[PDB]
Order: sequence, then structure tokens, then C-alpha cells
Amino acid sequence: MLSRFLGPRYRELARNWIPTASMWGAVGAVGLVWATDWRLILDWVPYINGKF
Amino acid sequence: ATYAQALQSVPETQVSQLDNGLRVASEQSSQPTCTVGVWIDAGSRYENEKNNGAGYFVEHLAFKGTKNRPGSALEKEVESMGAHLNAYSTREHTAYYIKALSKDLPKAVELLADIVQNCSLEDSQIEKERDVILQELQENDSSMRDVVFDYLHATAFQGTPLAQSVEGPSENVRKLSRADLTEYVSQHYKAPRMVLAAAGGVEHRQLLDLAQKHFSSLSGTYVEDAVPAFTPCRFTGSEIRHRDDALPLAHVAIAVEGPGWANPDNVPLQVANAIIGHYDSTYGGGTHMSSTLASVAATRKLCQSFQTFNICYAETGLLGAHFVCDNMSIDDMMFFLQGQWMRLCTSATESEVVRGKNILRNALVSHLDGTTPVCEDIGRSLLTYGRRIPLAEWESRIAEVDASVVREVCSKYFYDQCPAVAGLGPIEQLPDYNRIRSGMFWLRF
Amino acid sequence: MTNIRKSHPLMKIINNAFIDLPAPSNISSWWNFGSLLGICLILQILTGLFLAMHYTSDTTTAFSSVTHICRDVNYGWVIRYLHANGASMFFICLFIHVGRGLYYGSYMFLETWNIGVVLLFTVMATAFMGYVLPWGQMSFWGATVITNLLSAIPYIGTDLVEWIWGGFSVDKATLTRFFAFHFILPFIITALAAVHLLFLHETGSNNPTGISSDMDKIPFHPYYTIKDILGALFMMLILLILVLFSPDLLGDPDNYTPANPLNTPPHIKPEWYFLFAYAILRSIPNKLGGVLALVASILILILMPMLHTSKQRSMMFRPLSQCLFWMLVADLITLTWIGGQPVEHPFIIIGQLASILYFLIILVLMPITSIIENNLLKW
Amino acid sequence: WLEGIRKWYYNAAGFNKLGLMRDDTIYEDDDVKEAIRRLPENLYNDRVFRIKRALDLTMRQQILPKEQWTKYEEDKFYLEPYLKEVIRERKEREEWAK
Amino acid sequence: RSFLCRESLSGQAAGRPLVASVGLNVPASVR
Amino acid sequence: TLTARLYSLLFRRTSTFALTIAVGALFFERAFDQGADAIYEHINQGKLWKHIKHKY
Ligand code: HEM
Ligand code: HEM
Repeated sequence: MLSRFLGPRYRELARNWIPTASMWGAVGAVGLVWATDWRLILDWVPYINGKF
Repeated sequence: ATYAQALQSVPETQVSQLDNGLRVASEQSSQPTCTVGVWIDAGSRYENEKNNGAGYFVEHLAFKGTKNRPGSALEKEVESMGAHLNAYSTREHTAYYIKALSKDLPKAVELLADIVQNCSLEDSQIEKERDVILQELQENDSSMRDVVFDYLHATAFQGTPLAQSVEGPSENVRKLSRADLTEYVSQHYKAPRMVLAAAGGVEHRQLLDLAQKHFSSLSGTYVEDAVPAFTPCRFTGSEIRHRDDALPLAHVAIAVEGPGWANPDNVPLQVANAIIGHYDSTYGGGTHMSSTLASVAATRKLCQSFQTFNICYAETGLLGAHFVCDNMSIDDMMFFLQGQWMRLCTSATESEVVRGKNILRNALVSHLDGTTPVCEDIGRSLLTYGRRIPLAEWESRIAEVDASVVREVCSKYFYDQCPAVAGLGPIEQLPDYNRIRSGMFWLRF
Repeated sequence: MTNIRKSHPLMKIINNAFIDLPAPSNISSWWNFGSLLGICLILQILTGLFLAMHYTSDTTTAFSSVTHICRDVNYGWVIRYLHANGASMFFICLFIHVGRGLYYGSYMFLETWNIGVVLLFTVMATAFMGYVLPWGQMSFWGATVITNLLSAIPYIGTDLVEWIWGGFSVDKATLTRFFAFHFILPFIITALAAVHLLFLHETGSNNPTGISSDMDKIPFHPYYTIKDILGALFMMLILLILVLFSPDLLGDPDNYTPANPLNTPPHIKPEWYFLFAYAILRSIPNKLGGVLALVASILILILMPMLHTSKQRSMMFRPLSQCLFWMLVADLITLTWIGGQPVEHPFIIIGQLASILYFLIILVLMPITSIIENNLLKW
Repeated sequence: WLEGIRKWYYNAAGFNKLGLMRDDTIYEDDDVKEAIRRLPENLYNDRVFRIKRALDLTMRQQILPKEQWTKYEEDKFYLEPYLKEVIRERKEREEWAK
Repeated sequence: RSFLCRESLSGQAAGRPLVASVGLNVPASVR
Repeated sequence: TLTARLYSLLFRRTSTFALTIAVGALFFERAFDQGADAIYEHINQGKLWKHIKHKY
């Protein structure tokens, strides 16, 4: 577990899934911002800050 | 002597061409035997609806009789020298090859000239041959792999000549008379679309002068002006299910539109295919087989035999898999098999790519063993590619591909593409087409 | 013809559940508590309904309504104190069940263990929300303190506590929401318990010895139905002793006082079953550290399958681990005793030491002891 | 000495009291189940009888008389030769996946 | 796979002793 | 085609699909709220509080 998952093929799989996982995290961040109506972030995007 | 050094030796495929256009190509290595045959560019894809099956009739009646050689005298001469004369006809190419000794080359070329130029096409022999072809259709009805592949082509290339069966519907075979066959011979068996290929103890100069003195009468003129043109086909992602619950096993073949003959993406894709590999119940590798799907199938006794194909025509081709398994195994494989493709489209590793490269190299080298497979290679490559690709070029293109290339090409051809499922037999658990198309993409990605 | 018990789908589920379920013949009495929990749950629900049929959920008429239950409703005091003491019995059985899971290595059944942890979370939440309903001094001030703890959450803390409060303090809105959640939650607990049993049945129960009991199995019906019936009768005896003879034994007298927001009790404490965590949060000085230790004190049960290192599943054949486990139990009782006691020397030091020792045993001493254990058996 | 403490712990463990051989007490993970399946028939039958008798004894909460307890030097390691091979095979598979 | 003509039956009469063959990557074959 | 470019630029990946949906909802909420509020105020012009705050 501490070494079975630490392998060159496993590291390559991590690199393969870095874009997908990272932009999934971006998906989650943007969804959280939209759902909570986070003003601290939404105050900067144009045409959306007019809502407040 | 290393792999690269042995690869270079590779006696060349010296290629020439007469005035008519019949390309002459030979390959001398050592043997006292030689395979000599012509690879015409006929086939089912050049046959219209009314005359479909003409090529099969012509191939059937080729050896029966000629004008110069009255009949069974042809077979007597072929057997008296020990030659194993054979022929075949796919959807694209039709070929006859005398497979005999080197010393019998002058007579062997003469025999092929008679078959491919002066065919009696006798009406009586046509009528006797008519029943045989109908019998052969009843033969092929039993063979489940052949019928499932015919269903594949019918449901994938629907509305195009490619979807037509090579043998033809069992209605044209009962109406094709001498007139249709003679038109087929005089309109497809033309010198430009012919490759006189020989391999073994054959001299290129000898093959050239034999061709000059025999096949000179071949013409390239297309009657008044009727020139059959190559017609692009339309891969129509569809499905067909001939459900017959009395059959023991359920042959299921699923494919998507792969590349054409000339497309370089063939070299990476085969590697990807080699990663999935092929399995049969009588293998013995079992759970330890490198291929993920092979190990899964052997561990759980899922299927009886799955194998991947790379059917490749001129402008398009089929790419996928064909598995034979019991009734309560069809769905699971269609989950695992697709689970492989998407993984290959998203998580290809260096190790499996190296394995696929080695498998492809071994397949290419092993298939090119013996005079007849070399003759096959020359005849097919001079038509599909326009030249015979040397093994060194194959090695270079294989060395080019890597994990990134495999992932890119699989995403280009496999990911989110409508398949062409075609089943047969006790296909109940067979997932609905919407389920298959949904499985053609991965929500994590 | 087919047997209705094994053919009717409802009777089929019942049959596979507790009629012909292959159970080990050597499971000790400690397994009975499982059934007791369910039994307690059922009893609780019944009593809860008969309490919800005479209890208003308004600040003005909450406490008085409860008195009307005790003083006016025919056989009302019995239902009220049955609920109050059945909560304590529920938590006694819950703690004994968790101890049994720790001891005999039943946490190796991963899905059942996690579902049990979720059930534990839900049960403590439900009991806390229930204690607020009588609207005594203890209920009001305990709810105030507990929800004020959530203000330690970074960024979204004050908003969260104001939101849960439904205002700016514990008031009518909070009381009504607590009543509604206390009503609905036990049904969620019932569903989760059904899922717990479902996950358990795919692997079968674990015997005290740890070894697979597949060779020695008995039908559940003729033996364990009557065994759990006897266990239920004994638990009923204890619970009825509590209800009929000392109904307010495990109850703070300060609860029998209208919730006045202008006067704090001289001592503020939760119910007994909540003290073991409460004292833990008392140990950590930092406000957010208290909340983190509070949640960890229960969430650490998740790490039990991973922290296991002994080659043997159970603990019958691990004397050193047994001393460690009983040290942990004694430490838990120490924390429970300390939590009720006011914060003052020496209880500050003893509580800090108790919490430190609890975590040390759970994460460090037990795996190290198991690793030492393996070497002594040539593995 | 170390062997003295090993023998003392063997006595204090308790599974010697139920006539239980050491390897009978091991937890059954995938490696252990595969190892048990790999056992020869006689060893498997003896193991299952020992486990069943121990389960009986624990259900009735009794132990066999002093004489019929497995001793320290009569406690053979029958599962270990197969368990080590199974572990080696698993490690080889992981190293190939490495 | 049935046969009901001379052409299909042609080549089905074995004239050499049977030689079984099974591989590790190639399916079993007989002749 | 514009649709084909939109697909094999921003629709093929389901995660890119989710990101597109998230940003599209972010902008659509504002656009739809503005449009609907403007329409509703237009229908009842002079009959809402916001149209008479200036008087008082
Ligand atoms: C809502 C309260 C709960 C109910 C009604 C409940 C119900 C049951 C029942 C009836 C059993 C079978 C009898 C037994 O072995 O005890 C059981 C087994 C089990 N429960 Fe629970 N349970 C509850 C809470 C918990 C908790 C808090 C945990 C621990 C996190 C847990 C973990 C387990 C485990 C591990 C088993 C298997 C024990 C074994 O097989 O020996 N349960 N549960
Ligand atoms: C999970 C099981 C349950 C537990 C552990 C539980 C726990 C409690 C506790 C500790 C109290 C405080 C008793 C007091 O201070 O006198 C209480 C009160 C109450 N519970 Fe529950 N309860 C449960 C289920 C239910 C259910 C299902 C209902 C609704 C049907 C309910 C309705 C009430 C009511 C109305 C009160 C206020 C009466 C009172 O406090 O005496 N309870 N509950």
C-alpha cells in the first residue's frame, strides 16, 4: 500500500489523470461558488458582480 | 546478428510493370518451391445489387475449364507436377496462386494466364456450379463466425456495396447467367488492376519475361467507356440481432469505423488491439495472461473465445472485437471489453504499449513465413498500398508509437463513437444499443 | 408445492434474516446487545410517539406540557420516564456493542463497521436533539453551549451557528426544528440499521474465536431467537428497575426548571453518555481544537480496520492487547467521570492525561502491541 | 531468555487450552483462504476438526484436561509453508504491476 | 459445420496420422 | 461547422462537459433573472414599490 501504489506505472497513471482530476476540482470549485453565491469570488467576474 | 541486422537483409520485393499495366513483382530467397499468383482488384465492393455474387461464380468456374485447356486437363496438369492450385475472393481482392516448385515456373505462369484470360464460362458448367454455390451457402449458414461477420458488414456499411456479401444473396446465384459473368470478367479482370506476384526460388527477370510472353494479350480498355469507379462507403453505426435461442453460444461482434489501408494510424491501432489481445478456452494461459480482459475471462470462465480484428478496406474499415460466449455472459463482456477500450483511450501505460509493440512485431514477422504468405503480402500490398512495405519500415513505424500515440489514436477512433454491434443466437442479456453507446464514453473522463 | 416461508418474498427475506440464517454456535452473550439495540430502538419509537401526542413544541408551553404528561395524562409518567431511561439503555447497549466490535475484531467487516459508525453519529445527534425538547435549564444551556461550539469553524462558523439556531440564540425556532429532526431521525436510523444487517448477512457473524465458523453453524431460529428473548427480558428488567425505582438516577435535577435565559446553572454538563467526548473537548484549550478532538473521538473508529496489524482477528488469544483494551475502557470511564466534574485542578490535568492516553492507546499502543504480538508467535 | 518469554506467552495465549494448533488462530484474508484451499486433504480435515471442536468448547465455555493441550514443541507450523508461497506469489504480482 | 457437396468434403479425408497441438498463446489445433 | 468545433473543443470530455455546464449556469442565472425581472417590471410599470420610492 505504501509501496505497492508507489510505482513508475502508477506515477504515469497519476500524470494521465492529473488534467481530468484537476479540472474536476475546478468544476467542483466553480459549482460551490455558484451554489453558495460566494460574493468574495463573484465580485470579480464581470457582468455577474452586477447582481449584487 | 541482431534484429535490426536481420531485418535489413529481407530480400527485396523488386517490382516492375509491362506495357499493359500488369505489375510484376517477385522475391527470391533460396527455396526450390515458389508461389506464383495474380491478385485482381475485383470483389464484392465492386458488385451492384443485381449482379452481386458474380465474382464468386467466376472464381468457382475459373479452374473448371479454359479455351486452350479443355477442362479437367487443367487439373491433370496441376496435379501431375504436385502443384496445389488455390484461389480466394474477399470483398476487395480476388486472387489465384499456383503454389509449386521453382523449376515448374514457366508452366505455372502459363496455367495462370489461361485461367485469368481464357475462361470457358460454359453454360452447362455454370448450371452445375449453380447448385454447388447454393450448397456452399448452406455450409456457411452453419459457420457462426462467418454469418456474424456478414451481419457486421450488412449493419455497418448499410446502403453501400461494401455491405454486400461476397458470395451473394441466394437469389442472384439462381439468376446469374453467362452474360453477367462475362461482363464481370471483361470489366474487372483488367491488366492495370492485376499483380503477378511470385515468391521463393523465382527470378525477377524470369517472371518479367514469362509475363511478357504470356500476359501480353491482356488489355486495359474498358469496353465502350464503362469504367467502374471506386465508390466511398458510409459507416452507419447501427445494430442487428438475429436471435436464435436454440444455438449453443452467442456470437457477438462489435466494431467502430477504423482507418483505411493507407492511413498510418493503422500501425498504432493494431498495437492497441494487441494490448487487448485474443483468447480461446483452450489456451492454458488462464489467469496469468497479460491482457486484462483475457485474465478476467479466464478467471471467471466468462467467454469461450474472444478475438479482436482490424478489417481494413480502401477508404474505411472495421475495428473492434468478436466474442463467443454463453447466454449469461454477453453483458458482462460488453462491460469489460468496452471498459478496456475506454481505459486504453484514457490510461494507456508504457508497459502495455511495449507489450503491444512486441506482439505486433512478432505477428508481422511470423506471418511472413513461407513462400505463399510472402506471395500474399506482395499481391495485397501492391494493390492496397501501391508498394510492398519492407519489414524495416514496419519496424520504424512501430518504434514511432508510444503511450501518448496510442491514447491519442484510440481517443480519435474509439472514444464516443457510435459502434456497429451485430449479434446472433441466444442474445438476451445483450445490452440495448443505448447502453452500448453510453458505455462508449466514460463519465470520469 | 413450495414452503411459504422460503417462497413468499416477504417471508423469504424474514427467513434469510432471522429464521434460517447460519450463525456461529459459540457467539457469547455479548452479541445479544445487537438485538437489544434494535429492541431499544423499537421501544424508543413507540414511547416517542406517545410523547409526541401530548407535547407542544413552543417555548411558552414546552416544559409545562411535559409536566402535563407526568401529572395529568393517564399513565403518562411511565411513558415519559420510559423514554428518558430507555435513551440511557440505548447508549449503554451502543457502547457495549462498540466495545464488542473492538474486542473480537468485528471491525474487519468494513462496510458494517462504517455503517455502524454512521448509526452512532445519528444516534448521538438524535439523543442530543431530544434532550433539548423538555426545555429545562439543562436543555437550554446545553444546546446553547453545543451550538456555540460550531462558531469555532473557520470562515463559515458564525453563519452556521446562526443558521442552526434559526436566529441569534436557542429559542422557539431552534426548539421546533429540534422537535422535527428528533421526530424524523429515528426512522433514518431504522433504515440504516436495516442496511447494517444487510451488509452483515453477506459475510455472516464473527465468533469470539475469530476463526471462520463455516463448519460449525446452527439455524438462528430455534436457539438465538430464545437467547435474544432472554437478553431482551434482562434488559427490560434493568430498564424497568431504572424507570420504576430511580427514574431520575441518570438525570440532572436542574432539568426540572423552566429554561430561563437570564440565569445559568452553577454547573453545566451534558447527559452521562455525552461526557466521554465532552471532557475530551475540555482537555484541548483551543476552541477549534476542541471541536476537532470531539469529532475525532468518534471518527477514530473508522481507522480501526486499517490500524489492525495482529495476524489474529480476535483478541481472545492476545493477552497484552487485552490489557491494552481494558486500559482503554478504564480510561473511557475516567473521561466520563471527569466530564461531569467542574473544570479545576486537578481535573484539568487528569482530563488532559486521559484524552492523551486514549488517543495513544487507539493509534499507537494497540498496533505496536500487535506487532510485538506477532513476533512472539514466530510470525 | 527470549524462548522463555515465548513459551510463557504460548501458555498465556489460551488457544493451546482448546487443543488449537497455532495456525488455526490466524485471521482469514484472501491470502489465508487461498493458502487453506491449497492444503492437502488430511491437513485440511484435521484443521476443520480442530476448529469445530474448539468452537464447541468456546460455546460451552470449557477447556480440555491438562493432558490434551498442544505443547510448545508439538505446535507444528503447517499453514506457514503454503502461506509464505502465497505471499511470495502476491508480491511477485504486485512487483510486476509496479 | 456440415458438408453436402464434393467440394466441401474435398480435403476432409485424413491421410496422415493425427498430431495434437496446443500452445500457451495460440489455440489448440489437430491434424 | 460551429457545432462540431464546440463539440470537439468543449463537449467530448465529461469533465469538460461539467465545467461548461457550471459556467453556463453561472451566466444563465444572471441573464435569466435580469430578463425575467425586467419583463415583470415592464408589465406592471408604475404598480411596484420600486417605481414609487422616488415620490416618498
Ligand atoms: C443503531 C444501533 C445499532 C443497531 C440496531 C445494530 C444492529 C446490529 C445487529 C442486530 C447486529 C447483529 C448482532 C450482533 O452481532 O451484535 C449487528 C452487528 C454488528 N454491528 Fe451493529 N447495530 C448498531 C450499531 C452499531 C455500531 C455503533 C457499530 C460500530 C460502529 C456496529 C457495528 C456492528 C458490527 C461490527 C457487527 C458485527 C458483529 C459480529 O459479527 O460479531 N453496530 N448490528
Ligand atoms: C432514537 C431513539 C430516540 C432517542 C434516543 C430519544 C431520546 C430522547 C431523549 C433523551 C429525550 C429527553 C427526555 C427527557 O429529557 O425527559 C427525548 C424526548 C423526546 N422524544 Fe425522543 N428519542 C428517541 C426517539 C423518539 C421518537 C421516534 C420520537 C417521536 C415519535 C420522540 C419524541 C420525543 C419527544 C416528544 C420528546 C419530549 C418529551 C420528553 O422530553 O420527555 N423520540 N428523546
